[PDB]
Amino acid sequence: ISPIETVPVKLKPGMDGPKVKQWPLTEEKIKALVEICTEMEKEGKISKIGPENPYNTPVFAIKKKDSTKWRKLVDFRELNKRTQDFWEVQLGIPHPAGLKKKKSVTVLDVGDAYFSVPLDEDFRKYTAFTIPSINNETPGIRYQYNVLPQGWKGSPAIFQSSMTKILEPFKKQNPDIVIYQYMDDLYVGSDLEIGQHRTKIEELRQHLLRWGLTTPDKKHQKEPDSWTVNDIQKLVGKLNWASQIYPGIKVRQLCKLLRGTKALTEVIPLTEEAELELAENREILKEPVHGVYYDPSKDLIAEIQKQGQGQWTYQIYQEPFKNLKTGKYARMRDVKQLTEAVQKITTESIVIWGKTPKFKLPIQKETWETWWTEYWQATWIPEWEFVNTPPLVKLWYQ
Amino acid sequence: ISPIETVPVKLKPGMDGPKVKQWPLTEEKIKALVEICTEMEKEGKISKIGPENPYNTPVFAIKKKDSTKWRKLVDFRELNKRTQDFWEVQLGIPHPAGLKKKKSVTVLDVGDAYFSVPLDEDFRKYTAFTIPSINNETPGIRYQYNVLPQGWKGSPAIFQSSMTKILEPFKKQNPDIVIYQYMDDLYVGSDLEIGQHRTKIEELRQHLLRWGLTTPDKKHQKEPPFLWMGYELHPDKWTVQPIVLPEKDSWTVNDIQKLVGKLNWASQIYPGIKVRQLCKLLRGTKALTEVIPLTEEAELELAENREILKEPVHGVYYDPSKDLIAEIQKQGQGQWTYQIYQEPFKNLKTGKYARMRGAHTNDVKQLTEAVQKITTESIVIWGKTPKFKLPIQKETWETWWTEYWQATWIPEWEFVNTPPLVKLWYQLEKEPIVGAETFYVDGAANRETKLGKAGYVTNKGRQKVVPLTNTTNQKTELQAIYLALQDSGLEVNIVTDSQYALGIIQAQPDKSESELVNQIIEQLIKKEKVYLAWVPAHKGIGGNEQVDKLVSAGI
Ligand SMILES: Cc1ccnc2c1NC(=O)c1cccnc1N2C1CC1
Repeated sequence: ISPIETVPVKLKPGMDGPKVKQWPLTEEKIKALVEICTEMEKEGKISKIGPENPYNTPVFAIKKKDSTKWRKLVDFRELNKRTQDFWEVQLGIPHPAGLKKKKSVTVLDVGDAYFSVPLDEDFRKYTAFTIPSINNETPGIRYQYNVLPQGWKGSPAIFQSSMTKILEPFKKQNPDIVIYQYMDDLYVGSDLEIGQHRTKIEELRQHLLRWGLTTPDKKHQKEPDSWTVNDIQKLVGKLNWASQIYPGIKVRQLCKLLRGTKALTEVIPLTEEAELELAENREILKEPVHGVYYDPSKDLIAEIQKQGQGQWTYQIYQEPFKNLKTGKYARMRDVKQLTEAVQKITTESIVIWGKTPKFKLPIQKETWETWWTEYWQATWIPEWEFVNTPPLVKLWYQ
Repeated sequence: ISPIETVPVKLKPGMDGPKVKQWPLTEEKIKALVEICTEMEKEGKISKIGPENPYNTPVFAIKKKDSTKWRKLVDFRELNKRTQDFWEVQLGIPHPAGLKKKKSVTVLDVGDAYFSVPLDEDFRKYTAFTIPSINNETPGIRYQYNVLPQGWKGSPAIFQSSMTKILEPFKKQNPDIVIYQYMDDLYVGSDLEIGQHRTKIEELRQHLLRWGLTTPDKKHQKEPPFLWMGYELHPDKWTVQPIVLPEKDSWTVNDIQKLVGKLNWASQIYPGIKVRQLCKLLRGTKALTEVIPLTEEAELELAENREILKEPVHGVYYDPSKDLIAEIQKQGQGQWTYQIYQEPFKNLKTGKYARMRGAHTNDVKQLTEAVQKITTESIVIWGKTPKFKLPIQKETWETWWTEYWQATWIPEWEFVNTPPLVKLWYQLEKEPIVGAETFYVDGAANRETKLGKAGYVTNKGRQKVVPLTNTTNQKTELQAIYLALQDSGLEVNIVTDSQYALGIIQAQPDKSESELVNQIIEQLIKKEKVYLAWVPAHKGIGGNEQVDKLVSAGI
């Protein structure tokens, strides 16, 4: 028996519950989903069947780590827009601008807590959803959540008081270690404690279990000559173009070099306004030279990952040719490659900005909807968009 | 009535019960809408007089077609609108292609059902209507329902739902005789010796009848090869039925729209049907009655389709599980098609894939586009992706994803000797050929004056210009490449000031959709080594400033 012990969750003026879809899951994928949900229903509260409420929320069944069992990854993306973004004002868990500065960060899936511990009242009806049936032969019936849904940002907003007190005994015994709760996950980060963090983390993975049942099941240790003419079609062309994400900085007296015609001959290699501009530009290209590049916690963080070969270059920027961070993930031998990058980026946007970015993926809309859910482990869901036909590299890098 | 469990129904927040009145069809109306409304109780009490305090709704009697008695009608649209987003919608079509095979199935229809199941009580008050009582000075006869009313979306959602509650104990007391429902229609089927099937239908019809739902039949009443949504089906196989009647020209867009309709439905199993040219011309036609002139080829798409439409194309083994589920894309109808199958002859599902998408997304790239329709399709029809029998093979495929500017992933695919289509028609040398006559490209044209200019200028002091009138710069820059090719042999390196122009060539397209591009391709297929390269739109680049000049002045 709990019994009564809620928190008044509500939606922004002029809103209704999501009425999304549910992607037609592979059968085996539903078979499990159907299992995860039955134990959940008998595991009480966590779920109970609905029948006269329209709201629905995408639901996927997946596995995580080296895999053995499965797990539901429920896509509360519109309920967020619909509740959290609104109920993002107070309840809100603010973001520590040092978590990155604290160079070593282990993250713990402390989210199981959200379950039976606390709950929804009067609003359970919006966390509805459905588990399918191959070819819709049966009206694959729908459940309703009766506890905090391990998914929406609306939960930790609710669970920050319980979570705060629980983490209190540690925040002192082990003073300033920056702990950041984001959404079912904790970025306990710390200074380069000589490989150590292995310790304190398991220390906390344990403190959680002692002083509560909050469980980050396992230590979770994510512990971190020929200067051909054509060569200038290249050199210039991109050079001319790099400085665009810059002011009108010189390239031209290096430029003009190719006058007249004749493209397989070498130009110079050795000149004033050439070497003393190739280089002049050369020294100009180093990350920190920037300018009025600023985050405006008010304009969405757009991102554009560019497929490189075995490698993949990515670029998080807030508004046009003004990147706020532009690095490259890369693992040789690919849809399941983007998969690993789109995650790497968000898990990094977070540590850095308390919010995931909106992805512009170089993939066919639907070759993703079919298996992003293959090697997709993380519990949050970056909001993506399929931007194709196409990007422009042939440099950008070197 | 029905002893079943009522579903709570609240009126969209803020709103209220319908205030819609009407004005009589005299004796014709009332009289019909009474000798019946009186049976809304005394012959199965389906409503109760309760005339003053509630709201209202539209009474109206119709009935005519193929029968003998004046039917009532009240598909109340206001009530209909003061609650409606409310339920989760009936929404799905099981594709026969996957319905596994039962030995014997049956479709017991159900009696007036959406009226047997009950309707709340803290609601009904808004399902009232007034029948003027007596003649002209008709006092006012007012009812209100007690069951699902006809034409009120609560009905289908609640109904679909009340009946699968009822069909559960049964559907538990004897698995394996699993069933399906779509409106007054239960397509019950199992693999039982006809005999016992005969009685286990009685049980289903009996368990029904003790929950209202008095299933009208004589233990399976219905012509054995039922009419699904099209899909004339049978545990044997399935198909589609009447498919045509196109008299002769006066062919308006209204018609053509339906013909690609009739043809597409048919795609299901009839092999190689292929609507490109019959909806091709179907463009603009902003008006139905626009008797669009057909064309030369449309006649072939109707033609070649015509003959295809025999009957040596019907059904599948249904899902018959344990068999690989091969799916080969015998692609090449001057477009792309596929058939999902299980074993040897008889197919499982036939579906095309015309690609109304791209500046000639190649064979390789159109093929891939097609694997994720089959893959997406399969995943929904049988809950899995197919083995693929593909007319392509490594190399071609291999290198393209490996080097295509975007991402993609494909299930087990295996190749088969047939009409290749392996579009490795022309590839481009990445390093500017030396001992080659590099041509400088530039074309131009004015916005107002349609004055275009087909440029080019090589290192061998060569040059030429062919004028063009009625183009746009993004056209002159391609003729500006056609020439360069057309005026050279074997090698050839082209330098342009167009990202677009190359994007076409580089994407290495195919198929005539813009004749410049159509020929700028054929040249390539046969020109030992080539190498497009970009140079910043003018800005005085070497070789580009020069040609720039040629094509500029003349505007
Ligand atoms: C139209 C329809 C939709 C869904 N399932 C079925 C049917 N009807 C059949 O007649 C049918 C035919 C073949 C196999 N299953 C069938 N059945 C299944 C129930 C035995």
